[PDB]
Amino acid sequence: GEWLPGLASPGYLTGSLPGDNGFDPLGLAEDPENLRWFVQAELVNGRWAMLGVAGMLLPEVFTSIGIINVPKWYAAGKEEYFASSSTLFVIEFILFHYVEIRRWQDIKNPGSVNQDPIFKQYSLPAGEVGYPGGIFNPLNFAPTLEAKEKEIANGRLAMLAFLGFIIQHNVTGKGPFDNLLQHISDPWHNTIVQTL
Amino acid sequence: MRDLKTYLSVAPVVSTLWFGALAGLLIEINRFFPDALIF
Amino acid sequence: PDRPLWFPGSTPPPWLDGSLPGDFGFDPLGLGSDPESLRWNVQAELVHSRWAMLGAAGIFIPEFLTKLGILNTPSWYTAGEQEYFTDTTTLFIVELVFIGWAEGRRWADILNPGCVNTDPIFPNNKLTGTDVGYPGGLWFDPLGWGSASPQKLKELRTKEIKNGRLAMLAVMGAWFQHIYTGTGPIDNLFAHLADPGHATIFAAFT
Amino acid sequence: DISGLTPCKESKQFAKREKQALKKLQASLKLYADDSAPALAIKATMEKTKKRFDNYGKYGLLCGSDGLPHLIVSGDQRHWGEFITPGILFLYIAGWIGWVGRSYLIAIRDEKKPTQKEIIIDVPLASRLLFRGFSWPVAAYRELLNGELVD
Ligand SMILES: CC(/C=C/C=C(C)/C=C/[C@@]12O[C@]1(C)C[C@@H](O)CC2(C)C)=C\C=C\C=C(C)\C=C\C=C(C)\C=C\[C@@]12O[C@]1(C)C[C@@H](O)CC2(C)C
Ligand SMILES: CC(/C=C/C=C(C)/C=C/[C@@]12O[C@]1(C)C[C@@H](O)CC2(C)C)=C\C=C\C=C(C)\C=C\C=C(C)\C=C\[C@@]12O[C@]1(C)C[C@@H](O)CC2(C)C
Ligand SMILES: CCCCCCCS[C@@H]1O[C@H](CO)[C@@H](O)[C@H](O)[C@H]1O
Repeated sequence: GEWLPGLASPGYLTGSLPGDNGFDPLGLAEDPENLRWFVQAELVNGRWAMLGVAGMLLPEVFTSIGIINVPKWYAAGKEEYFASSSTLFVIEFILFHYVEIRRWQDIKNPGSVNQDPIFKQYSLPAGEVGYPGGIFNPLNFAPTLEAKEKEIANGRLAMLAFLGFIIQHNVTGKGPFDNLLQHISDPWHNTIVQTL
Repeated sequence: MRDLKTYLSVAPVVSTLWFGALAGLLIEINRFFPDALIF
Repeated sequence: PDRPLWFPGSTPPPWLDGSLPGDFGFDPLGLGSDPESLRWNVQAELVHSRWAMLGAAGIFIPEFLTKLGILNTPSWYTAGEQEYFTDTTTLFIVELVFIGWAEGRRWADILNPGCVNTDPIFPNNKLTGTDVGYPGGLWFDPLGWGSASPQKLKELRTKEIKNGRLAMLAVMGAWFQHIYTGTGPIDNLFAHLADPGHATIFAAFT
Repeated sequence: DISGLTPCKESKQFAKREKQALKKLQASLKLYADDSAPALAIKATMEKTKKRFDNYGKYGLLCGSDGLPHLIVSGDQRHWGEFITPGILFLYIAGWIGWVGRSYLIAIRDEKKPTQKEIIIDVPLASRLLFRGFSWPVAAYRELLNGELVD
């Protein structure tokens, strides 16, 4: 992979990683452990970005075609729920504390965390760090290199898409799909140029 | 020519150009966003 | 080694052999004394030449037809300050991304001769240019005139570079003239043809 | 309000200062032809002035009994722009500079004559290390945890 043909890929990016297109011009992953931590971080930020972006765009599209009246993502938190946002935050914080500390221990030591602390009978098969599998993969799909680099690709696209959503909402004041529609309406008179 | 470039890379010349560029930048910024006391 | 010079009776600089198209031993400031600098300056002179030829044609051909009943296009000097179907800034952004792509691949070519000869989408199509500054291929040389004997290449590239110099000087001339006189270049040409004795640059400065 | 101060948009002395300033400018403006350059200059000063006062009022600044903006740096969330934010920006830029300089000094430390590249700057090297500063918190944070920051 060549992100900039033909710029020589850094020595520490030997293509032994999925998504290796030789893109690290600032040399952040010059250190091996740094490269590991950043691989994990790219996977995580990427997956959460995919989920988040999906949850931002998809409900709005279905609202446009009148399937279900769903409030936009930036106006969804405002006082509509049963348990209130504070309680929700405490719950979230607790469960995420447990889960993320767990995964963290997996990153610090791969084989250290794999079995259920309560029901020690059940366990997760020794796999790759960042790719747990086992119960996390009930449909038993093969973790091929292609599938991994596809995951990372859609992840990067979704991250950029999230930045796009944030900035676009910050400027226009409408939803991303709304902006897309207005762009379809008159492309040469509805861009970042006119909105600013 | 290489010697001239080397001279242009000497400390005082580099400093004049660098601080000249900075002065220009800060000036233009303070012309477009003047009287800034916040941010 | 044996060639006509810009300054008869002078010795050409060591770095100017004469193996380069347009070599007349002119570099009195030694701005091309270093090989890499000379090479980069060659590419820069190429793109300058071609852009200035396109430009010179672009201001002199329409202005000459505008003076006749053929066209009615406005002055080249004020063709930018007008409005179009979209704002000029949008056009400028599209220009920046497109020309940015082209100049990007060309830059990669200058810094690494081979790396940008193949089409990233369809690996079937390639460029047949041997030396940089001359891409060739089907897109940039459909008539195949780009590949020939070193003599013909020398001649053609010399013609290219010379018409380029003349064009650069011509565009600069157009700019300065429209600044001074305040009318089109054709108007100036006809005024000078009408009275070369007085209707010159001193017809306004003195 | 905070510290017994009064908001600039509600401060009388703030407004009186704007008044006296504009009136001084106009009192100077009376002597020049309206189309002349001095007139346009003084008028530019007037517009800039009132725009300044209006902007300060809009920014939510608190004024003292003097009629001047006083700053709140306690960490108060209604005034993060009065120290916290520009502080963060500063720290970012300063860290950038220092980290880049550090990179440059380390890069030439292992050479025949290091002092040379300290009196005659290696501009290609400097340009290569220039943008590395953009990610200085990330780069330094990792070097901190790694043990490549100190000896
Ligand atoms: C995780 C993420 C977003 C997650 C979003 C979520 C959970 C959204 C949740 C919600 O919407 C829903 C679901 C429903 C709403 O009701 C509620 C909210 C809460 C609003 C984005 C990451 C976003 C992350 C991004 C954009 C990262 C970009 C980084 C880049 C481009 C760095 C590039 C480089 O570092 C390299 C690669 C190499 C170096 O050498 C060179 C440089 C250039 C420095
Ligand atoms: C003059 C010029 C350069 C002159 C440089 C010279 C003599 C340097 C000479 C030396 O260095 C050497 C050789 C060797 C050294 O030892 C000695 C010196 C002496 C130091 C370049 C002009 C170069 C000029 C160029 C490239 C101009 C291109 C113009 C274009 C594209 C115009 C487009 C338009 O006009 C149209 C087409 C239609 C309009 O409506 C719209 C617009 C857009 C305005
Ligand atoms: C934006 C960077 C442009 C390239 C910098 C041009 C001068 S590069 C210059 O070259 C000299 C040798 O000739 C060296 O002695 C000197 O250290 C070096 O900085």
